Amino acid sequence: EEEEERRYYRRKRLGVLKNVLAASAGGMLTYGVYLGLLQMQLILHYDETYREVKYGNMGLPDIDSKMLMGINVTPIAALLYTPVLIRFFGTKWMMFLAVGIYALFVSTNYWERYYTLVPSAVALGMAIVPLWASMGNYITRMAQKYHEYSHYKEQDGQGMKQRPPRGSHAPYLLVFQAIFYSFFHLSFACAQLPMIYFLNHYLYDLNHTLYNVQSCGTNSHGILSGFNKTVLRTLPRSGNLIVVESVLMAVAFLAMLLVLGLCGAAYRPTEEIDLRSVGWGNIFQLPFKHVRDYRLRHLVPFFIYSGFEVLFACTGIALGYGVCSVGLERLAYLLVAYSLGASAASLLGLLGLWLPRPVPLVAGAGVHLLLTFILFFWAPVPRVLQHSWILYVAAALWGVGSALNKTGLSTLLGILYEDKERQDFIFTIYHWWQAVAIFTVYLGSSLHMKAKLAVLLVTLVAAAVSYLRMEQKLRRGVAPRQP
Amino acid sequence: VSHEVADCSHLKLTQVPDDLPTNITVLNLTHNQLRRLPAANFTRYSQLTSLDVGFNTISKLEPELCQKLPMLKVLNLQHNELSQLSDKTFAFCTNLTELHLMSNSIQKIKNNPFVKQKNLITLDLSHNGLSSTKLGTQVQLENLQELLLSNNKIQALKSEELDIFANSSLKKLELSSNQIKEFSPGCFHAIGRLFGLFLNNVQLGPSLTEKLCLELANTSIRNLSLSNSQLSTTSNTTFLGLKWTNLTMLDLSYNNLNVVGNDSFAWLPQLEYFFLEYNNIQHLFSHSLHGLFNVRYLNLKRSFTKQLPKIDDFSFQWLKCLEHLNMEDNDIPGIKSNMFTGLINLKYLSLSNSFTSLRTLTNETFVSLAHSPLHILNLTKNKISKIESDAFSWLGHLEVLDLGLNEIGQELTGQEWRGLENIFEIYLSYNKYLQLTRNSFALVPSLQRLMLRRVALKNVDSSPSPFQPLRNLTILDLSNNNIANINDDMLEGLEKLEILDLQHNNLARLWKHANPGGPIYFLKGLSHLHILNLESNGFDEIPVEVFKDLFELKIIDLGLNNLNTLPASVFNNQVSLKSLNLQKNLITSVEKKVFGPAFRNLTELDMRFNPFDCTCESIAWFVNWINETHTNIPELSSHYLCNTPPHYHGFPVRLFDTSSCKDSAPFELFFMINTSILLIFIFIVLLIHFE
Ligand SMILES: *[C@@H]1O[C@H](CO)[C@@H](O[C@@H]2O[C@H](CO)[C@@H](O[C@@H]3O[C@H](CO)[C@@H](O)[C@H](O)[C@@H]3O)[C@H](O)[C@H]2NC(C)=O)[C@H](O)[C@H]1NC(C)=O
Ligand SMILES: *[C@@H]1O[C@H](CO)[C@@H](O[C@@H]2O[C@H](CO)[C@@H](O[C@@H]3O[C@H](CO)[C@@H](O)[C@H](O)[C@@H]3O)[C@H](O)[C@H]2NC(C)=O)[C@H](O)[C@H]1NC(C)=O
Ligand SMILES: *[C@@H]1O[C@H](CO)[C@@H](O[C@@H]2O[C@H](CO)[C@@H](O)[C@H](O)[C@H]2NC(C)=O)[C@H](O)[C@H]1NC(C)=O
Ligand SMILES: *[C@@H]1O[C@H](CO)[C@@H](O[C@@H]2O[C@H](CO)[C@@H](O)[C@H](O)[C@H]2NC(C)=O)[C@H](O)[C@H]1NC(C)=O
Ligand SMILES: *[C@@H]1O[C@H](CO)[C@@H](O[C@@H]2O[C@H](CO)[C@@H](O)[C@H](O)[C@H]2NC(C)=O)[C@H](O)[C@H]1NC(C)=O
Ligand SMILES: *[C@@H]1O[C@H](CO)[C@@H](O[C@@H]2O[C@H](CO)[C@@H](O)[C@H](O)[C@H]2NC(C)=O)[C@H](O)[C@H]1NC(C)=O
Ligand SMILES: *[C@@H]1O[C@H](CO)[C@@H](O[C@@H]2O[C@H](CO)[C@@H](O)[C@H](O)[C@H]2NC(C)=O)[C@H](O)[C@H]1NC(C)=O
Ligand SMILES: *[C@@H]1O[C@H](CO)[C@@H](O)[C@H](O)[C@H]1NC(C)=O
Ligand SMILES: *[C@@H]1O[C@H](CO)[C@@H](O)[C@H](O)[C@H]1NC(C)=O
Ligand SMILES: *[C@@H]1O[C@H](CO)[C@@H](O)[C@H](O)[C@H]1NC(C)=O
Ligand SMILES: *[C@@H]1O[C@H](CO)[C@@H](O)[C@H](O)[C@H]1NC(C)=O
Ligand SMILES: *[C@@H]1O[C@H](CO)[C@@H](O)[C@H](O)[C@H]1NC(C)=O
Ligand SMILES: *[C@@H]1O[C@H](CO)[C@@H](O)[C@H](O)[C@H]1NC(C)=O
Ligand SMILES: *[C@@H]1O[C@H](CO)[C@@H](O)[C@H](O)[C@H]1NC(C)=O
Ligand SMILES: *[C@@H]1O[C@H](CO)[C@@H](O)[C@H](O)[C@H]1NC(C)=O
Ligand SMILES: *[C@@H]1O[C@H](CO)[C@@H](O)[C@H](O)[C@H]1NC(C)=O
Repeated sequence: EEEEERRYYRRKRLGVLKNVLAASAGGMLTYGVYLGLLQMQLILHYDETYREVKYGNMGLPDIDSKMLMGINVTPIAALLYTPVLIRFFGTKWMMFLAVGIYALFVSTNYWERYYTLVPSAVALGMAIVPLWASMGNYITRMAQKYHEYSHYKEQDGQGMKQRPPRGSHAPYLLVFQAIFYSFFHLSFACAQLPMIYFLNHYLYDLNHTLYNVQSCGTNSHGILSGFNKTVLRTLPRSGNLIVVESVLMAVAFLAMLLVLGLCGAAYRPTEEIDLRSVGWGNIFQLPFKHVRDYRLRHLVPFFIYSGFEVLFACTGIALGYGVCSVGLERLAYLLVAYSLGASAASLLGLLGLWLPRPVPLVAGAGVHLLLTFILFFWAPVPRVLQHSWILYVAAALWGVGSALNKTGLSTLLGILYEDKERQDFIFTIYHWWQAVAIFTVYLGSSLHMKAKLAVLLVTLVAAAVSYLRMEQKLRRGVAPRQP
Repeated sequence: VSHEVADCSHLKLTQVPDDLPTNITVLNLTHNQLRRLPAANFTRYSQLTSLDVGFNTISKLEPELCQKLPMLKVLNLQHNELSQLSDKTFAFCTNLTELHLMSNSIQKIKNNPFVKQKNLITLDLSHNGLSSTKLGTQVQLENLQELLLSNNKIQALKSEELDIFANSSLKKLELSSNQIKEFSPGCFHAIGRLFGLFLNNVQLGPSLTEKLCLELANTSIRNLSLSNSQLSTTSNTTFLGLKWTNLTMLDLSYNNLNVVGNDSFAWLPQLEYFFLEYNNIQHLFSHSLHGLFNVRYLNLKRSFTKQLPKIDDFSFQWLKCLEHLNMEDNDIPGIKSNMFTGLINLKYLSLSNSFTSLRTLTNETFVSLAHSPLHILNLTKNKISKIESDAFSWLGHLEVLDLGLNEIGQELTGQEWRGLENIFEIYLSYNKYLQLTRNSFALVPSLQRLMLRRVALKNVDSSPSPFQPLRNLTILDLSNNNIANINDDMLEGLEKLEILDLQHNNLARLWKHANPGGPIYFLKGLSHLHILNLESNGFDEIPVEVFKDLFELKIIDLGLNNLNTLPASVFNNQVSLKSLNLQKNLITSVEKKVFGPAFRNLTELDMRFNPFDCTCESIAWFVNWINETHTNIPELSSHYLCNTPPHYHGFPVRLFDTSSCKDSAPFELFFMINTSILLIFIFIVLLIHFE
């Protein structure tokens, strides 16, 4: 007989596919909830009306400052406690712990005080990096399992008992990462749902909140130099706020429970004891031992650029250029347009499979580069509503470049390293460098302009990727070996 | 609008309404345009008792009107146009009791139109144009008591026109503002009983007054008003016939009595009330008020000339039963040694602005009141500046003494209040200056009220209490004096003090915590305190244990101060608080911790012109309490505004919505339950996984 094992392997592949889809859906849902709550608290705490009526003598700006700090400075220390961590619970249970920490941070948003927001902010900061690490490890490992199952089904005796694919899991990793980042960038549009359905109708017209804005664009001189003290025409009723926050808690709990249940178990105890054969006294320094890797010294600027560009797409274009001609009424639509652009670019890069590996990457490194030029000469006048599609198309192209670069880097880092521990350490280093980039943008706020730094960093990444390819073709044969 | 009355005044109606309910009994059609009163339109109303159509314009009155009103008692025709009157006007209607016919241009009476009202009590024909007092041809008006014929053109009185009142008792005969120049013999004798007689603003003179006085022989007249009669000089033969009467009241005011001869009132042995206000007496003779040994009320207000009148000694020796002597608003030069001698039954004497220059008050001033049981003494606006010792020793029964509205400036040594054993009230407000002394009020232990408003009181910060012997003091007023040195040992033992006013002072630096010695506590011991006032002093801080013994505190006043924050537990002892006044302050927040027991049973609240912050955390409970309560806050929609934040600047507090605050929705309980279930779920799933 042979049809029973055929159907068996079919069910295993279907389970792998649905588990990847559920993990992606839960990640995007929890990230959208987090972004929406953060945006709602940033807009609701930037007015003397709300801050003085509801809180008054509470030191709310201090609360926001300490929260932003504990969110942006903690991820660094995450490196000091993420490897063993992701090897303690597992590759999937750390994802659940991270989404639970996110749900806890959302829960502490109700009463809103110091001793309840500061610890939740520290937990979110220390979990934002292991979340991405375990997420990438899970996606890559499940793509590898799908590929090995397909190969063992189509080739029973041809596949050798150890290390089947031999660099042939790219067509199965790319099609997974594409839909994964499609969902992750659709999360950006999903995060703007509460602000659209509740907050976008409570702020008055841009004629008064954008009054003392003398110049913007290339002459920003900060995140928001000129702006009004208040933004809401009427103070939101407590009932609408509590129902919105309860809906947010409900959808976050739904995401967390679908991550828990619709994942099964993809760890097995054999690999557990295999990795425990290494020990705890060595796992601390393997991410520090991998600094001798040749490919990392040329890819660290890529991670720094990824962090800088996601922070620019989050704040630089929306709060630096999108706030000029139009106020907070069309910022949500701007973010949704950026999200749809990135989601379309995800499948656009998915189409780029027949071409070799380092083709779309630098391609993205060009397109937004052009936008950088557009972000260096063109400066929109704030007190005029003549051109409104230029911002939309600029955000669309920026999201296109962002999605292309991110997906390409993900597939590249998944292809260059196939061993499980290698994927773990490499994703850890990638996400720690991304967190360092985010922390630098946090410190890089309220300066003159950050477009020159962006263009120089993109040029550096382009040169580094070209160097990496040119030395990888002529065969170096350099790789660290610390079992 | 219609509660047993028909209010139609200032509403402008031309015809009588026919839509008012039939249960009405009083109408009021004044200031309207009523022209006629048809009897057919009044068929619906029959239980009427009071009718008022005054201040209108009606030519003739419909004669058959009263036929359908068998209960009509009040009928008013004020300011109407009924000149000629007919006999058939009131013929078959006899239940009428009042009749007002003021301002009607009535010229003359032809044939007894007022003959079929056997129940008429009050009849008025004033403001008319009658030239004779003839109202009938036979005996009529058996129960008439008031007949007002004033403001007419009557030239002379005859018995042939008054013989119709032979079987009646005219309680009041208003003949004021007339030109009576002749009194026919026996004119007043035609009336059965004549009680009141009002001839005001009538040009009489000495001769006419003597003729009127001699005509009233064998008459039962009780009151006689001759005000504004221009009576210049009287003699002992003027009120000659008055000895054949029982007159008890006499009004000789506004007549400019220049000279009053001796024994001018010797023929009034039973007179009880005598009025002499507003005259021009040049010299009050010695034997002027002779024979008035029964008058118990004398009014000499403005009786003497302005700018000087002469008063001889023993001028009131014959006023034995004088129980009320009022001589205010005059220019007596000074009090003689035997001016008020012979007043054995006096109980009231008012001397407000009665002297030109009464500077010093020696011990020999009120010697004429040694045998007088005076009870109320009024000495105001007399320019009093100095009071010597033993100035009131001759007044043992004096209870209420007043020296206010003067320029009194001396150091109260306590020797001036000697001889006041039964003193109860002392009024010393609106003076120059009084310096207190250790034994200032030691000779008046029976005191119960002390007013010291606007005196600029000093020397109060003595080591002992100046009000210590005032163990029976109930009301104290030390306001408008700009005092700044008050000790804590000032109001001990005064556990019956009920009213205390301390406004317009400088008690700000005494309640502060930064002064040497600490905040002063001068409100201790006062248990029966009821009224309190500390308005316009500039207060900044309030102690916590200052309102300890103020149990029965009803009304308090802390307005016009510089208060911004109030400490906690400062109204806990206000178990009977009724009113609160915190206007013109700098109060921002109203919290439960400091306005808790104050807003329990408060009646009238006043916090006008206060800069409240339009924040929920500060005034949430305040707005919730203003939402529903029984305390009335006057002028709340236009005087209770907000200053900060600028978004709510100039916004009334009544429009503040408390549905958006930290206690509107229970998100704290939601946070607790969510965090708990999340932590328990995480712990249990880690336990299941680790097994
Ligand atoms: C002023 O008042 C005096 C005192 O009341 C009046 O004198 C009194 O007049 C009445 C009525 O005539 C006298 O009553 C009569 O007494 C006699 C006995 O003498 C008796 O037979 C009668 O049947 C009737 O009761 C009363 O005695 C008399 N009293 C005195 C002390 O004289 C006087 O009439 C009054 N005058 C006026 C004008 O009102
Ligand atoms: C009201 O007060 C005045 C002033 O205090 C009193 O007048 C005083 O009367 C006594 C008694 O005559 C006078 O005493 C006299 O002293 C002289 C020596 O200075 C002596 O020679 C005489 O024999 C007599 O004792 C006193 O001088 C006098 N005071 C003044 C300022 O003249 C008056 O007695 C008081 N009246 C009452 C009713 O209390
Ligand atoms: C924020 O906006 C408010 C109005 O939306 C501005 O207030 C105005 O200020 C000018 C300057 O004195 C006044 O002439 C106007 O009457 C004000 N408008 C009002 C009171 O409605 C305020 O200046 C703005 N501030 C900033 C920093 O942008
Ligand atoms: C009404 O008053 C006159 C005024 O005195 C009284 O007339 C006196 O009457 C007595 C007794 O007849 C005489 O002795 C007097 O000489 C009369 N006085 C005169 C004429 O001036 C008269 O008595 C009084 N009427 C009554 C009823 O007593
Ligand atoms: C005559 O004058 C006296 C003195 O005013 C009147 O007696 C007072 O009348 C008023 C009005 O009814 C009362 O309120 C007072 O109590 C009376 N004073 C008393 C009785 O001592 C008297 O009413 C007048 N008589 C007439 C007929 O008008
Ligand atoms: C002494 O006389 C004065 C003047 O008549 C009295 O002052 C009046 O008091 C009444 C009572 O409240 C007020 O309604 C008036 O307005 C006051 N008039 C003035 C001009 O001040 C004073 O009350 C009298 N004192 C006593 C003890 O009777
Ligand atoms: C203070 O007030 C009290 C209470 O009214 C007075 O005590 C009364 O005095 C009278 C006068 O002899 C007695 O008839 C009462 O029996 C007393 N009653 C009580 C309860 O003691 C007291 O005399 C007043 N003090 C002064 C100095 O007048
Ligand atoms: C409000 O904004 C619109 C946007 O174009 C503008 O046309 C209008 O003049 C503004 N109203 C003002 C400035 O009063
Ligand atoms: C009765 O009163 C009504 C109400 O105004 C009026 O219309 C009507 O003319 C009156 N009747 C007579 C006869 O005046
Ligand atoms: C009419 O007046 C009488 C007496 O005041 C009262 O009892 C009755 O209720 C009134 N009618 C109406 C309809 O109110
Ligand atoms: C009618 O009303 C006026 C104004 O209120 C009042 O002065 C007058 O006494 C009233 N008349 C009657 C008879 O009620
Ligand atoms: C007058 O009043 C009496 C009793 O108040 C009553 O019996 C009578 O009907 C009324 N009307 C007339 C015309 O007497
Ligand atoms: C008036 O009074 C006299 C005396 O009592 C009496 O005889 C007469 O009948 C009375 N007049 C009338 C109309 O009753
Ligand atoms: C009034 O006094 C004069 C002067 O002594 C005297 O001649 C006359 O008789 C007196 N008249 C009366 C009625 O007392
Ligand atoms: C009143 O009597 C006094 C004292 O006998 C006397 O001086 C005065 O002239 C008399 N006046 C008249 C008008 O008789
Ligand atoms: C009390 O609050 C309710 C709810 O906002 C409102 O409908 C009502 O008008 C308020 N009443 C007063 C007297 O402010």
